[PDB]
Amino acid sequence: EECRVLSIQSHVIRGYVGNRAATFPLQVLGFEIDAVNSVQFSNHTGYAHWKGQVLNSDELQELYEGLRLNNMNKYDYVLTGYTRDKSFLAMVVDIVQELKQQNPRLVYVCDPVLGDKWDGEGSMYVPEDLLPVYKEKVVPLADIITPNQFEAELLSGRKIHSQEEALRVMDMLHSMGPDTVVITSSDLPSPQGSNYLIVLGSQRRRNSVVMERIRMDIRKVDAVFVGTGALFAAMLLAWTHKHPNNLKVACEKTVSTLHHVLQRTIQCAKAQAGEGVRPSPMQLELRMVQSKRDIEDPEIVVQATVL
Amino acid sequence: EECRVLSIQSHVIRGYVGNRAATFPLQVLGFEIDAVNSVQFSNHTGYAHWKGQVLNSDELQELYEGLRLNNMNKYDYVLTGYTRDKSFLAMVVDIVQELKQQNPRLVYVCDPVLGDKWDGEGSMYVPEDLLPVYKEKVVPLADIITPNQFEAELLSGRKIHSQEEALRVMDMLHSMGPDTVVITSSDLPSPQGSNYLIVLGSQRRRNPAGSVVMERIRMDIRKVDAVFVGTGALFAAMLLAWTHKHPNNLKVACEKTVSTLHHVLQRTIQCAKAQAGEGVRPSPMQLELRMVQSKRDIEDPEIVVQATVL
Ligand SMILES: Nc1ncnc2c1ncn2[C@@H]1O[C@H](COP(=O)(O)OP(=O)(O)OP(=O)(O)O)[C@@H](O)[C@H]1O
Ligand SMILES: Nc1ncnc2c1ncn2[C@@H]1O[C@H](COP(=O)(O)OP(=O)(O)OP(=O)(O)O)[C@@H](O)[C@H]1O
Ligand SMILES: Cc1ncc(COP(=O)(O)O)c(C=O)c1O
Ligand SMILES: Cc1ncc(CO)c(C=O)c1O
Ligand SMILES: Cc1ncc(CO)c(C=O)c1O
Ligand SMILES: [Mg+2]
Ligand SMILES: [Mg+2]
Ligand code: NA
Ligand code: NA
Repeated sequence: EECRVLSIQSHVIRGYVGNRAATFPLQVLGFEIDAVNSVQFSNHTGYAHWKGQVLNSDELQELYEGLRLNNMNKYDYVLTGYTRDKSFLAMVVDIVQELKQQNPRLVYVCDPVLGDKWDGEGSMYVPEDLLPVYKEKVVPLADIITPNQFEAELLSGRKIHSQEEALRVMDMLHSMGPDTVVITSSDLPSPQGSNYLIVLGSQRRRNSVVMERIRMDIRKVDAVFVGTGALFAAMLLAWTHKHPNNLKVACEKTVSTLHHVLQRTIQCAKAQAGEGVRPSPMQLELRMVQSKRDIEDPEIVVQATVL
Repeated sequence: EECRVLSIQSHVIRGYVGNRAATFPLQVLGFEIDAVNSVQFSNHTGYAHWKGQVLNSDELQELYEGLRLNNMNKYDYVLTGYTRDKSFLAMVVDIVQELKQQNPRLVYVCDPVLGDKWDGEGSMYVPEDLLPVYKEKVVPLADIITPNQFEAELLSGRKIHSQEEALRVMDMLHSMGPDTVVITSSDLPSPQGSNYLIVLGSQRRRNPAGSVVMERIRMDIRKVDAVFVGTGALFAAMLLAWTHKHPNNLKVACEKTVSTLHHVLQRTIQCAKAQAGEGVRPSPMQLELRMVQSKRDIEDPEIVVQATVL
């Protein structure tokens, strides 16, 4: 038929983050995705410099209005990510509500960007007054959430130390509304070694209500990447759509695609930088286009273990 | 590569025109295309309704300011299309003029959007005070322009009544600046019927030996009973791409471009008729180019139309 995705995320002229990381991948996979750029910057804030303007509530509403007037406010998925403005996010919520009112089956894939951890623990890189809005108004509306450990901790108030406390916290989120919760990265240890970050997933469905929990030990890459979480949420949406009731497979293809892309990025980043020289943010920009075939049909280089 | 392209055009949420019609295709063909969205509307202005905001001179300058501070102002191509502000257009010209100081080998592909013609009568749909800026500043800086007939007559000053006047206009356009001039559409006579639009190509280049030569082509394309939007931008985009792959063969660049456009519209029209259903003209929404569904056609266009050598 036709799968339309409304994607309200950031836009950078140069590089791949927000809608730049989310759009191409989703188009290559056959999704009619529409990109509302919550901001337009020359590049991500991971660089020394950056310039750009921002889209305010009034404008997002103005834009949604045009879609409504034309009777084009019927979607199958809504995708959202990083937001700094409290009022902006409220407006986003009002939009999703009406989009779900228009189509009762619409899926809201929310990546609750609040902050991350470095070494021991983290710090939020978003106004704190936004946390309440997420717990109360955003997550309840969301059907799929993809937070990292630190964000899953902030949304639940419960700190995570082990695979079991993580499932407990994921279980809490589920009761908040999300039928699919995926922790995209964590400090949890792996039997594979110290060079492995851990992904955990949890999906609630009926077949008769039944759960499906999966685990994944992904090898770390010696560098900091931007736009990877957005690409994760974006590809999760895609493969979950193509393989419903199979979180295992959907996650294996998602993480695998991330693998290939980063594998190619780090390589070009090394050859482009000096051997023995830490690549710069610019050299570490996801080699998105060069990864078209991996995104289309990613070679599964990772098996998720059922919990 | 990577082959870098700066595309400063319009963006819309729903549908494909401007940056939305050019980005996916070029990304699919491996081009690292950075998009500077000049405006952000809900949809194109062909729908009953449309709301949105627009980018202005300063913001475009600021966005450019960031790219420069990070030493990211080195591109292989610059792609521009429908511009609405004499102010914005001047800022674009200043930017393209610096990207060329930064990299002399840079290629500016400019679609001089001015207007078009319907049933014979042509008129503009952009501020008239834009024509001087294009003539004196934009075209001189261009390397590949893709104006339709009307814009070709406006840029040169000579109405095009036959294939002869077209070619004379192209020579004129060449003298103005760009070595590649493609008249994306014209209602010239075709030895195949009335329902055929004509495309004309002309490229100037010096070969290995060093002799400056010119290759000219002509394509007679059958008309689809419908009015689409984004096709001109898609044409300029693919031209940028195919001339890149086949630098010294304008006949192949064009054959592929026009053929890609064919497969897209062919799939778009039949998928629009089913949507509007038997009898009813397809609405502007049902006629939105079926871009993501034509991925395979963009990557490797099956050539359905061979150009005529002039
Ligand atoms: N350094 C890395 N090494 C290996 N994989 C990585 C690395 N960084 C990111 N990834 C991949 O990207 C995915 C998302 O991780 P990241 O830590 O980038 O997102 P998050 O921080 O989990 O998301 P967000 O910051 O939006 O809340 C990881 O699951 C992994 O597949
Ligand atoms: N109705 C149509 N039937 C057949 N082909 C079309 C039709 N409309 C557009 N095309 C194709 O798209 C190309 C661009 O034509 P269009 O008339 O859409 O652009 P232009 O008007 O030439 O460009 P611009 O609007 O920027 O001045 C044509 O050369 C042709 O290949
Ligand atoms: C006023 C106006 N400008 C520009 C366009 C864009 O056309 P193109 O993609 O062929 O340049 C349209 C399409 O309907 C239009 O109505
Ligand atoms: C504008 C903008 N949007 C989103 C992100 C998160 O990747 C960043 C990270 O630096 C950013 O700068
Ligand atoms: C905002 C906006 N920008 C560019 C174009 C050119 O197709 C249109 C056509 O309708 C538009 O609406
Ligand atoms: Mg992280
Ligand atoms: Mg036209
Ligand atoms: Na995440
Ligand atoms: Na044209």
